[PDB]
Amino acid sequence: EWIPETLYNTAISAVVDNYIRSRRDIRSLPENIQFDVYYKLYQQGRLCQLGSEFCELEVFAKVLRALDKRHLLHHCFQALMDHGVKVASVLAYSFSRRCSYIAESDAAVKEKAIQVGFVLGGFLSDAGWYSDAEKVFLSCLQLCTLHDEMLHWFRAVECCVRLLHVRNGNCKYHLGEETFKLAQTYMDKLSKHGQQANKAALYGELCALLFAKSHYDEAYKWCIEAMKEITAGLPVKVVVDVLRQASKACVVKREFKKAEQLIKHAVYLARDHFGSKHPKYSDTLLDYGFYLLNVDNICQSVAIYQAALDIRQSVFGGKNIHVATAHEDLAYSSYVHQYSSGKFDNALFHAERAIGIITHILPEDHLLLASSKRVKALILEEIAIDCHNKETEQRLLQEAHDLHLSSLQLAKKAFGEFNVQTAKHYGNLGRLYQSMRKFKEAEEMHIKAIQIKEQLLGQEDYEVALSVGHLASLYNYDMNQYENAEKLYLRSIAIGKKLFGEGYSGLEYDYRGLIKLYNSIGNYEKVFEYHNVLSNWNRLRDRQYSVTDALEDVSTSPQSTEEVVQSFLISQN
Amino acid sequence: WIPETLYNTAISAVVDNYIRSRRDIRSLPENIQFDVYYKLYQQGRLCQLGSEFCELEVFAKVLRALDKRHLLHHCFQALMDHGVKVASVLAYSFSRRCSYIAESDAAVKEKAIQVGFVLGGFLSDAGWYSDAEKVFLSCLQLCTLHDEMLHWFRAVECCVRLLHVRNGNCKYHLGEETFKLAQTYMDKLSKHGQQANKAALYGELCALLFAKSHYDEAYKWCIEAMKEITAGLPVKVVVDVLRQASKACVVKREFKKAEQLIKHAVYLARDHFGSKHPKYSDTLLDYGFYLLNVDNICQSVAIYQAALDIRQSVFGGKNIHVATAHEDLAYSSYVHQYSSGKFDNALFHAERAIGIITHILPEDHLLLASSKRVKALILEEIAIDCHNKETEQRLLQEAHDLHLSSLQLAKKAFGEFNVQTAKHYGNLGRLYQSMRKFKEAEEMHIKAIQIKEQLLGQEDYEVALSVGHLASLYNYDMNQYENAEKLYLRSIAIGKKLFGEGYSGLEYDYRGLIKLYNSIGNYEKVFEYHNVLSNWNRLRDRQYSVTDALEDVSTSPQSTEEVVQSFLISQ
Amino acid sequence: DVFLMIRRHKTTIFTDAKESSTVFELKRIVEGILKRPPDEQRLYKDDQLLDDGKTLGECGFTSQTARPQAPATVGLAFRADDTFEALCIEPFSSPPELPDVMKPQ
Amino acid sequence: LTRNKGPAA
Amino acid sequence: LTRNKGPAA
Amino acid sequence: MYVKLISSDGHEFIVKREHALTSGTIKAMLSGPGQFAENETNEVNFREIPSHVLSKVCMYFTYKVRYTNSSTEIPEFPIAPEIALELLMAANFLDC
Ligand SMILES: [Zn+2]
Repeated sequence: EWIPETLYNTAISAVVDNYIRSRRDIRSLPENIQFDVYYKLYQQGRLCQLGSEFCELEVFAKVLRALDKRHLLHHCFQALMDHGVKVASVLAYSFSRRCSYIAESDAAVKEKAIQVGFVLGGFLSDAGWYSDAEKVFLSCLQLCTLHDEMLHWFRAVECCVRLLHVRNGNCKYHLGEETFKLAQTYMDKLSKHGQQANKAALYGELCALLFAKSHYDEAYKWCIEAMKEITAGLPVKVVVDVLRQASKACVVKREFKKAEQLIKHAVYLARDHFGSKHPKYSDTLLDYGFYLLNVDNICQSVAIYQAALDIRQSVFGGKNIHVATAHEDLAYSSYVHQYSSGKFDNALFHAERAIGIITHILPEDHLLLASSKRVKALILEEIAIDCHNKETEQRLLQEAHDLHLSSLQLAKKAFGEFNVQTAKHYGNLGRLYQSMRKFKEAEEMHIKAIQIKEQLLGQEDYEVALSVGHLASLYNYDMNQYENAEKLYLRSIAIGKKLFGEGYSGLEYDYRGLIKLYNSIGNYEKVFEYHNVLSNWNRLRDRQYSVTDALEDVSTSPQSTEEVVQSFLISQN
Repeated sequence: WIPETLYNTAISAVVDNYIRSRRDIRSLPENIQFDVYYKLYQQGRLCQLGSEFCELEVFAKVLRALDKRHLLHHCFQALMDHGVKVASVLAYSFSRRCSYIAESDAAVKEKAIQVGFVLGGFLSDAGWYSDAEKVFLSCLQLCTLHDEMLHWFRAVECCVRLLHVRNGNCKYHLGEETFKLAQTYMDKLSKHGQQANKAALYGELCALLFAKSHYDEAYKWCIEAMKEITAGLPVKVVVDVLRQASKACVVKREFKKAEQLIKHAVYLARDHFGSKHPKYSDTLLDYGFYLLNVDNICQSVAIYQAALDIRQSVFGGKNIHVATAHEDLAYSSYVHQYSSGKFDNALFHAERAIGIITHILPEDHLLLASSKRVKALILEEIAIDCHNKETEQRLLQEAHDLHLSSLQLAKKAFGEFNVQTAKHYGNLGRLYQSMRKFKEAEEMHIKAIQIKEQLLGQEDYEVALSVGHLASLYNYDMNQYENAEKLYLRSIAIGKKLFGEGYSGLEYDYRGLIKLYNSIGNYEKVFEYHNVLSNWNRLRDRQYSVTDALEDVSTSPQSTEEVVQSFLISQ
Repeated sequence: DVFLMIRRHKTTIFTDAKESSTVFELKRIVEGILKRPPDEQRLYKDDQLLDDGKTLGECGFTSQTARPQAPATVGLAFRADDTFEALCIEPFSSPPELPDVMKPQ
Repeated sequence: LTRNKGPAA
Repeated sequence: LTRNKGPAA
Repeated sequence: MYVKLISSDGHEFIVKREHALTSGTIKAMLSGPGQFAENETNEVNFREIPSHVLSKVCMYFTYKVRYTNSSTEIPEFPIAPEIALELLMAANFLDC
């Protein structure tokens, strides 16, 4: 049709092409005009002229005030950080240095700087530069702790809530507990005078911290508290975050019934208020995929993660920690999905894209990198046992050994010796040593994984069932302790049947191992019994399988807020 | 902790309000401007730094800080990795100002040349020879106009540098006419009752003719260069002449005479420049060349890796000097680990060199061919040492593509009857032997032997390698034993005459000769060659006790006059 | 530990003292520097006189507002013929006012 | 196959 | 190891 | 033990001698004919450095002397945006 271009966009093109000399007058333009000039500079590919203007807190504060166009600002900022210029570190250092010069000034400029720091730290937390947003929030905290007043207590507790989020995402859990204690101190000071701050976001962040620290029970308690402290006047972001973290704490506490409603309502809120192309909606989809993967809904869990990656990769450019987390989650879900197919080409592609990104942006001694190694190794080792070569298989086993060893050392250094994820690493090493034809160490690895996951978690949990299944597969096939293998198979089958019912997909390998065990030990009547049991299992597997997409189950909700929260809370007794 | 300096604190505080003081930093003293720009680099503000280093007004005041020049060589590199084409922009700006200043007095034009000399020297030091050649061409155009003695002296001083930037860019055809023009200016300056020290020019011509594989002419011109070394020469010129003369002596089979030259060059580089200087890195690189061509490979890797670590710390990442260090260390690790098969490190260095060169140089460049050939050599031995035949047919096909690209580049530039294309033919023969193409391998090795015997005498190192390759093809695979016998004997004769009884390839030659005489019936000769091989292995084990090559030079071994005079009186 | 600037017209004394130290000890310091007896000096903080018996922390000189990197101004006057002039702290030279980059032309 | 899936990401 | 090494870089 | 750092405007910043010897240039000024001032304090004339810059230099002297070799966390020296350019040339010149 060849529609003539808008005079706004035509002048924007003319001004940008003149940017060599009109670079000082553009900084004095209205905020909506000024951002469009910089977006046109990005679209023309002139990132060096764009990056020399976003490295300044004053200029970046005027483009941060365009709240509707922040979905474009995130992509521009990611392009700048991929360009090579460290805009995130430069802006954080500029704000941290500039706040100290006015921390002794009047309260009005202090509040203006606190607002600018909230905007900038929120942007850098959304983008994923948690280490570069911790500086901004820390500086806001020193701005918030010089005058004794009600609103400064409010700003300080908000600073500690947001600073708890940038320390969970940076895997700084030994500072997060201190930050939460300081936040509780300021909140108790605020409630001392009779003004009660709202603790939904704080308790949600603490729940996310404790879940990340693999303290599932205390995370469940704190998410219960956060749901108890949800009101009607909360922002949608806080409600969505609390619902997501409560669902994640519930699904790892094997309460799939409450977690389903919580995360479905969270997805409905995120899609309704924000939209289908928002970073927060992408995070909510990522947590929804986590729930689906942990409730044996793998086929649509892969599709949900692919929806989460397609949003984060469209908003946050190419090389981001958020895109990296989406890649490492989609790689593991694809790995789980094709575990009975062997087609680990897309899963390995996503797992290697989640390490080539993090190694660029994060140090090698970072905890969040270690998980991305795990997802690769469980893929690579599998590619070893499906390939038709021997040297390739040995090389893949060596590489996966390096990955699991590095991840285990990182987990031991950060978390400690005895928690859930260190035992997950031990179980991974047990599986690897079973594949590496070294079963004497595999027995020890599985035994210590069982010990850690049984003295900390329950004796009837999903992870304990998974590890007893792994250990009994180690025994009945190679180590040949048939009594222990039989009892662990029965334990795993009982736990899986209790948790996910008969339709659990993880019972197939246990049934196959038990059939092989009985063929190797006798009792052919029991062999036929478990064979028809496996036939019934496959019948139930093919039945009720043609289910709709999980993004369709989250329709326009017939349950609103203060109904999902109330249903979750009143069911705790 | 110690308090931060008020200088550094004020630098941090003047960078932060950078827009409010961007035009005032350019009015700072010349040793504060570079510190501010280095803080811009350190802070990660590469986008704000590129817009400042691309101006010759600003870069001229940065090039005059000589203590913190090694810092600048990193910053200027980072921008060239950042995507800011600083070198080409600076060369274009200098060419534009030269065009605008050519119609002016000789007093102001001389200052524009001196700014041009330091900028061109920086761009040639950093490895941007394609962009340093434009600056030196502009300086030569400035010097051409006036015909006084000072302008002729500046013109020959810019032609001894224009020859250097046309050798690192592999433009020897233009290098010949550049040397002709420098010789013309030297003759004109000599006709006016004044003599110019023609040591740097002759050293650069030696480098050109050695790179062009004209080792006889390279030796003659390095002798003529070393005749012109005086006491008043700069250390850079003396080091360059010593280094190029050492390479010419090595390739002319003068290992006893090149040893003193290269050891004194390394001593001079480590004394004046220091242990972390790019010129010291160049001397280490050519010292490793000398050590690699005298069958001292076991420590050659220890010298290239020392040379690479200096270049990779000063010149950052994607630089041609780092790429040259990689492609040289990749070939040494190929040789040093040829008997071990652990070419994972050698391949890592080889693919890193091509990854750098393909980014910064066109696909039709000679310096890419050498990097491709090293990776192709490493891929040959990895293919013949793996187990999967799909890998054996993919790696060898990639090696075939790399060798064909290298051969077509060397044939387009050097020609057909040169030595580089002859050794490319020899490598093609080796690869075709690996690919079971025995007839074409024989043809390639015959061509290589013909070309190398036509040029490199009859008892040279390269023709010995080609003869050994053809004889291993005849013996182990083609089963033409009576033809391979004479070639083994000639290879043994050359290896014993040149490198004595400690040559590394003598192992492969003895093993091939043992199998040769075993498959024909001369069993007592087979036994005597077993005990000869055992004696060779014992001798090599005894010769393994050699200290590191960076300790042979020691402290103050000789001086320039003694070494130059010894080389001169030694023919 | 408290850091001050005694600002008798153009002079400026960058001395250090403790919070527990008295004002008379500060006058003794100025005596050791300006060779004037403590009875000749009258110290002023923000146009408010300091009593001799008051400690430095009593008058409002804490280690949070008079840190070494930003010491607190303390006025001072000298007796002239059995009198006392008012504080005459002359201001430092005004720095070149850098214009705001967002100020329209 | 031989055994069950991989524990967590 | 039927052959020798390669000539030059 | 005290030195009078006279500025270009006539301001006489009387700083402790140990503090002022932090900078190399003032140490050089107080060495040789510059230490012949018998009248107690050694007056150092700074005809180029203005009062607002020399005041911040003296504050840096008493900041670095106090905060030297201290195991505690050390705050950065507060330099105003409008004074950083002038303080930078005085930090080079004074070698502090
Ligand atoms: Zn850039």
